[PDB]
Parts: sequence; C-alpha cells; structure tokens
Amino acid sequence: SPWTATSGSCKGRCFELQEVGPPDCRCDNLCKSYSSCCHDFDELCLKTARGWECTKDRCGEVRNEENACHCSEDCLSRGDCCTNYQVVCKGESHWVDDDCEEIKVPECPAGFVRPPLIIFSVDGFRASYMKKGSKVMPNIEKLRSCGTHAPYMRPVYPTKTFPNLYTLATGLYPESHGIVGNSMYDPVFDASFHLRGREKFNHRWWGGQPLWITATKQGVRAGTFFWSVSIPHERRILTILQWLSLPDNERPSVYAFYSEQPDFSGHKYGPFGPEMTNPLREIDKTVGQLMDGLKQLRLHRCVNVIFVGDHGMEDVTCDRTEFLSNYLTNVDDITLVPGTLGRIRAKSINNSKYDPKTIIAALTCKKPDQHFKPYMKQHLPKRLHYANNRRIEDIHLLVDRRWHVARKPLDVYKKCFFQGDHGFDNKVNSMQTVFVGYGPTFKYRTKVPPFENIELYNVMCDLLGLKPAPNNGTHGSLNHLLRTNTFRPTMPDEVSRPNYPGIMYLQSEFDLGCTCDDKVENKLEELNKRLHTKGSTKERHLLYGRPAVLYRTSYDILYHTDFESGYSEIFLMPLWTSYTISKQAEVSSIPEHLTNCVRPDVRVSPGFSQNCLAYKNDKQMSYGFLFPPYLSSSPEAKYDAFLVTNMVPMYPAFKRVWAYFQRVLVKKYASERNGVNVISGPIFDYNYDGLRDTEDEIKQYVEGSSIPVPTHYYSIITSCLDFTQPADKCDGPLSVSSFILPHRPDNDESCNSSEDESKWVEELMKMHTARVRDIEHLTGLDFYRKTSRSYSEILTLKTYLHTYESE
Ligand SMILES: *[C@@H]1O[C@H](CO)[C@@H](O[C@@H]2O[C@H](CO)[C@@H](O[C@@H]3O[C@H](CO[C@H]4O[C@H](CO)[C@@H](O)[C@H](O[C@H]5O[C@H](CO)[C@@H](O)[C@H](O)[C@@H]5O[C@H]5O[C@H](CO)[C@@H](O)[C@H](O)[C@@H]5O)[C@@H]4O)[C@@H](O)[C@H](O[C@H]4O[C@H](CO)[C@@H](O)[C@H](O)[C@@H]4O[C@H]4O[C@H](CO)[C@@H](O)[C@H](O)[C@@H]4O)[C@@H]3O)[C@H](O)[C@H]2NC(C)=O)[C@H](O)[C@H]1NC(C)=O
Ligand SMILES: N#Cc1cc(Cl)cc2c1C[C@@H](Nc1ncc(C(=O)N3CCC34COC4)cn1)C2
Ligand SMILES: [Ca+2]
Ligand SMILES: [Ca+2]
Ligand SMILES: [K+]
Ligand code: NA
Ligand SMILES: [Zn+2]
Repeated sequence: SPWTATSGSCKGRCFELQEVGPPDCRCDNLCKSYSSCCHDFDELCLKTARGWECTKDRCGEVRNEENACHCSEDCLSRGDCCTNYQVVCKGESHWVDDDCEEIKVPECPAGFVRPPLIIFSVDGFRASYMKKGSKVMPNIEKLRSCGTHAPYMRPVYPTKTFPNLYTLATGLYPESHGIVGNSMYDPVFDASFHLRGREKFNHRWWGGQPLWITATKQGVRAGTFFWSVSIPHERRILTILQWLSLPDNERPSVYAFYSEQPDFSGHKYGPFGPEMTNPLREIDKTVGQLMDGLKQLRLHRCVNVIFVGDHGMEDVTCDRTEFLSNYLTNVDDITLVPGTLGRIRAKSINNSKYDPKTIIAALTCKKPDQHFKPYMKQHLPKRLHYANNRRIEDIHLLVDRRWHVARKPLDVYKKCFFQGDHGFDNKVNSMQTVFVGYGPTFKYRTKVPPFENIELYNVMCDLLGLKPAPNNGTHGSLNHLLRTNTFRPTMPDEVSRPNYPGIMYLQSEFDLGCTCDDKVENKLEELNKRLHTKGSTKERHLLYGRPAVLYRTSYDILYHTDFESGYSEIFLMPLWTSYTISKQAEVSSIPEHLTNCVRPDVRVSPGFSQNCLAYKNDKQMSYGFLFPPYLSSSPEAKYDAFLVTNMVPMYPAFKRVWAYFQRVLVKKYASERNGVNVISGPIFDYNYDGLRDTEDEIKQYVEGSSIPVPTHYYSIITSCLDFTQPADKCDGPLSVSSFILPHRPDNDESCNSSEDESKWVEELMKMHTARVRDIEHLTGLDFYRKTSRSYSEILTLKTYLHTYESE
C-alpha cells in the first residue's frame, strides 16, 4: 500500500471533514478502512470511558476530557453531551415519549440557513420489519407514523449493498453509475472490484455525481457519508451531533449515518430468525439517541430525517444451491460470479473454443424445477435496466428467490452456516426495503405509495435546495411526499408535428404483393366512413391526448372507427396505436376469407408503406397487427385492422404471445377493470441502452426491405382507478399496467411454451412488466399529455410498476 506518516497527530482534528492525501495521516471517519489514521486516533477520537449514557451521579460533573461523552454543565455549549444528558440531568423527556406534533414550519436555531438533512441508512432492512418488528422499535415507529412513509421502497437490481447505496447517492441505475455488483471485473481497466481490499477505493469505479459532491459543488457543505466498521454506532451519532454544533460557516447541511445491521445478523439467522429481534432493538435505540441528541440541540423540529434501507433479506440455505457442473461439460472454461445472481464469462480470452450460445443452450430448461434462468443480458426484462455497462457480463443467470447458483459443489463448503441472503430480482417481496421521511419539509402523518429508490436523489436535492445532476429519477414524481420545496416541471415540448393525410393514392399505385378479399360495395354509411376517417371517434380511442414525439421525425396521424395511430414514414409502421375496449366489447374471429388479408392505405404513399412480398420472402419473419382484428366493433370496421399501416414484423414464435394477448387478455382486462385504453407499439433498442434507437442503430430488417425489426413490443393499459367508472368516462385518478415484451424468434425463455398459451403467456408478460417512463425512454414519446390530473400526479403514474407479487 501507499506510505502514510502515522507519526502526525489527530489533536484538534477528530472526524475532520476535509480529506488529506497520502502521505499525511488521517483523522476522518474512513481512515481506519485505509489503515492510514494518525497514531493517536484511537486515544483522541474513539474515547470509550464511562460508556454512552449519563447517570444521576455524573450530572454536573467536572469535565473529564477522557470520557466518551459528557454530563458536565458546559456540555451543551461544547456540543458533546451524552445523548441522554437532558433526560437524566435536566428532567426532560425522551423524544419518543413526546406526542406527535405537526411541524408546519422549520423551528431552527439562529444561524441555520436551511433545515439540515440527516440520512439514517440501514443495511438489509426488509420492508416488512416495519410491521413485524413494530413492538420493539418505538422510535422508528414514531418517525413512521408521524412523518411520511411508504409501505415499501423498491431497490435496484442487483439487490446488493453497494449498487443500492450508490443508487441512493446518485439517482442512477447501476448500469449507469458503474457499481453493477458487490464483485466486478472491468475488461478495459483489466481490474477487479471486491468487498475485501483496496481496489474498490479507486475513483474510476464510481460514476455519476453523488449527493455529497452535488452539495459541495453548489456551496452546501456535507458530512462524510462512509464510516469505518469498527467505529461504534454511538460514536457515529455523537460525531454527527458534534458537527451540528460547528459554527455556521463550517457546519454541514447534509449528513449520513450507516448501520451494517440488520443485514449482518440476517445473513447468519435468516430474515425472521429469533436472533433478529435484538438487532432491531439496537437500531431503534440508535435512532432514539439521534432524536434525543437533536432535541438537546433544539433541532428536532428543524432537521429533516430520512430513514432508508438498501435492500431486504430472504431465506437462503447452503442446500438450495444449483451447480453449473450439473449442466455444463466445459465448467473449467468459465468464470462465474455466483450467488443470488450469476454472471458468466470466458476464463481465458485466448480460448477460441469458448461459445456463449452453447453455454446458454446447456443452461436452458434442462431440469424440471430448475431454480435459475439464463439470459443474454440484452434479453433481461427491461425494467431491470441491467445491460449497458461493460462490467456486466453478456451471460446472466436470474436466480429464483431462496436459491443460489455456484460453479461446483466444493465452492459451497470450502469456506456454510448462512441462512439469509439478498441480490434477487428487485420486484421480489423479500428484497423490498424501507422509506420514512420526518421533518418540516415532509408531510405529516402521510402514507405514500411504494416508489423506487432511484427517485430519492432528486428529493434529497429538493430538501437541500440543490439542482440534481442528470439522473434516472423523474423529478416531480415524488412531490406528494413534500409539504414544501416541490419541483414543478413543465411538460417536454413536442418536437415533431404530425401530418394529417387524406385520401391521396389510388389502389393501383400500390405494388406491394398484398391481397385481400375486400371487394364488396350506400350514401347513409358513406358519410359515416368519412367521419370516422377524419377522427369522429377519436375522443373514445385517444383518451389522454396524442403522445408527443420528442425527436425530429416524419409521421402521420391516422384515424379509424376503432383505433388511432401515429404512423412513422421513416420506420414504415406506427410509433403508437391507441384504442379503447369497453367492458361490454365482444371478441370475434378473423373470418376465413380474411386470414391473409393486407390492404393498401390510400392515405399513405406506396414508398412509405411496408410490402407483403418481403414477408413472403423472409422465411423467418411473419407479421401481426397493432390494433387487434379480434376486437373490431363491426364486420365492416374489421377491414381497417388489415391496413398495411397497422402491420408490424413478428416472428412466428412471438405471434403466439401477441395473439393470446390480443384475443384473450385485452378483453379479460376490460372485464376486470371496467374498460381499458391500450396504447401499443414497437421498440428498437439494439444497443440495449434503454433509449430509442436512431435508424442507423437498427441491426435487422425484414429480408430484402427497409422494414426495421423491433427488439420489443410495448403496451400501456390505462383505466379508471375508481373501477365503478368506465375507462372512457373517468373523472378522477388513473390506473395503469404496462409491459415491454422481448421480440424473440423462440420461446426458450418460457420453459412450458409447448403447452397452450393459457399456461405460460401471462407469466411471461408479468416478468416483462414496465413503467410508462421505461417506454418513454425507449420510444421518445411523452404520454398522458391531456388529462384532468396534476402534472406531478401524472409523473407518479408514469413511474408506477405493476409488480404482480402478493402482499
Ligand atoms: C439514466 O441517466 C443517465 C444520466 O442522465 C443517462 O446516462 C447518460 O446518457 C447519455 C447517452 O447514453 C450519455 O451521453 C453521452 O456522454 C458521453 C460522455 O460522457 C462522459 O461525461 C459525462 C458527463 O460528466 C459522464 O457522466 C460520463 O460517465 C460515464 O462514463 C464513465 C466512464 O468514463 C463512467 O464512470 C460513468 O459511470 C458513466 O458510464 C455510463 O455511461 C457511459 C456513456 O457515457 C456508458 O458507456 C457506460 O456503460 C455507463 O452506462 C462520461 O465520463 C458523450 O461523449 C456522448 O456523445 C456522443 O453521442 C452523440 C450522439 O449524437 C454524438 O453526436 C457525439 O459526437 C458523441 O459520439 C461520438 O462518440 C461515440 C462514442 O464513442 C462514437 O461512437 C461516435 O462515432 C462519435 O465519435 C453522449 O452524450 C451520458 O454520458 C450518460 N451519463 C451517465 C452518468 O451515465 C442514462 O441514459 C439514463 N438511463 C435511462 C434508461 O434513461
Ligand atoms: N453511496 C452511498 C450512500 C448513500 C446514502 Cl443516501 C447514505 C449512505 C451512503 C453510504 C453509507 N455509509 C456507509 N456505507 C457503507 C460502508 C461500508 O461498507 N464500508 C466503509 C468501509 C466498508 C467497505 O466495506 C466495509 C460504510 N459507510 C451511508
Ligand atoms: Ca446491504
Ligand atoms: Ca438504444
Ligand atoms: K415470412
Ligand atoms: Na420454451
Ligand atoms: Zn448482505
């Protein structure tokens, strides 16, 4: 390691805020972790004498600087009283014993320019501990009941510690901030990141801009967020309280506490082992020390406190391990990053025999109850946002909750007794964690719906008056947590205006190789057809306004009896198709005579249309329709569903999924939700960056054509939250579920796909559930432009994820 001159001194420097560089010895809260503290750091900065609590006998003692904390009359002015000083010595109450009283305005001491923010972060604090441990956590239960709380907060994938803490700090997905696991190899650096050792302290791992840097760059001082493991929790609290006693111009406005518990014990004992009660009690006692200490400093109605976890904890035992050696012939030629997720790469880049395709195949649906599923990273559910980083191996194993994956059996017993772990898919209930906000800027006695931890950075910025660095939150989506300091964004400006084409082409101008048995012949209904094509039913089918197109392109709005679309002249297909299905709608067949019907659209030039010949010649690719012919309002309207402008390229394997969605599931949802509005369309994300591809990024076309092949198909399914009102006459808040289905040429993902669609398609769709915001990123469209609802409410709706977990 680098040389440090430990012969310097921490006198007058204990828990200094500014870092000093090698070779200078350190006195900060992380110095122990770098083995670089000055020789007298323990003696001066980690005093322990007489413990952490005042007692009657110590009240008004002569100050003894040796003591861990003080009970002398000068201690409040020095800022170093034991947290219970005023209770024991001055007849005050513990904070927890005081009634909840609304904090309508900050009540801060003179010299405080803004309410400080204290983040109280807890590792492995599973969401359900707030109910199941409530009898042993009175301080936490008071924060929860009196402040603003969610029933749970969704972590990021993988549900590991450093990825989640750093997402809290940055607002970024792991793929963007770079901490993609607790273990990583970076092929460009040729460097490895591990929990143990020095490499993880190198700045090149840590991307984005974390909150303490955002603060500092904008003139807001920060406490150092990382605490060496051996610093007792009592000392971390005392350190924060001492910093809060610094002069105004020296004093931070943002702070973080961290606890390794309950994660540490949860690994040993399982999430609900009897041994878990004590760690929860201890954390609660720490919270009480903080709050008593704030009360002493007259800050308990001034500071905003966030109580937040990184991830939950699941029951996992050594016996529930899958071994790759039971699947692969070649297990010595791979490197596996193991555990609650798998990542596989070649052991040697000089091995020309390594082949990811044969590895995937050998891992796919090989054992009936197989407890992991292999994916190429681009095929992972888009909601995980887990692909666009060179540190993420191409081959990924999604491991079932309660299981591990390992390379060989000896890997498990050459080192177990553990009973808990985490890392699984971030929709899994056991992985959910906690959020409580308490203070003047948060709401009083308020429950908010579950939300994702990527959203918190923005809020913490709002709490501190900071402009957030660019991040993956949706700023304004959490305004409903806040009494004040809301962020009031404007809707993005539409970049491309639509064309509204009329009838401009004769049938014979088209030479598309299409056919349709549609030659059948009325002045009464002549006018009706013309009205429908000029948009007379658009209010029924486009319920929340046209989506706005946020990039430069050429597209047409096309109206029909049963659906409206925004048709791209560049991609030769809709960007979006919008239609409403009432609870009373009937499903019908595709008539025998229309099975292979495709019809030219006389509003759209031959040159801006798909053609049927390309599909005939492309022996791998077929086609489907975005507005489903099955849900036509009448036999005559059904002809509109067969327009070439409603056609999209679909692999036969995918058509099985799509047809079941369209013929069975849409009507099921309309029945259950009292009507639904559906917006469906293609997505192109060939570079797996979560963002709309430009034309030049497209890697596959329908053979012999310029018709690009989507990587995914989306649908956004909206109805009235009050399901006593039909989707098309909803006066209040909305309810949404969405999906982003991978457009794959096989159903290998679905191990039961040989069975009828009723046994597997809906399961696939649930796995590929999505937020509206995910679709916005992937399409460059902006939805819900014209509703009766507040914009912040709509932002919340766009971040909603339908998870399909139990309670
Ligand atoms: C979630 O939120 C985040 C944040 O808003 C979104 O990420 C942004 O998306 C942008 C598009 O993908 C991306 O913009 C690019 O930035 C390039 C330079 O970036 C550097 O500087 C910024 C600013 O300080 C910094 O944040 C970057 O940090 C990344 O890289 C470092 C390593 O150096 C990492 O430590 C860090 O974690 C982060 O890595 C992540 O992003 C990079 C991409 O930058 C990925 O590769 C990583 O895997 C990881 O995900 C950088 O230090 C900039 O140079 C780009 O400009 C090109 O594009 C335009 C397009 O027209 C073109 O005109 C330009 O000429 C240029 O092209 C030329 O270079 C091409 C690339 O080599 C070349 O092929 C061409 O031929 C051209 O010569 C571009 O603007 C932005 O960096 C990230 N920011 C972050 C923090 O990740 C993210 O999209 C959101 N996610 C979702 C789903 O919404
Ligand atoms: N990023 C981030 C972030 C974001 C928020 Cl909102 C709060 C906090 C954080 C960070 C956290 N402090 C914290 N985390 C981990 C550790 C830890 O593990 N350490 C220190 C040495 C070892 C490495 O192995 C043992 C210590 N301290 C408090
Ligand atoms: Ca953790
Ligand atoms: Ca893309
Ligand atoms: K074909
Ligand atoms: Na299958
Ligand atoms: Zn852990």
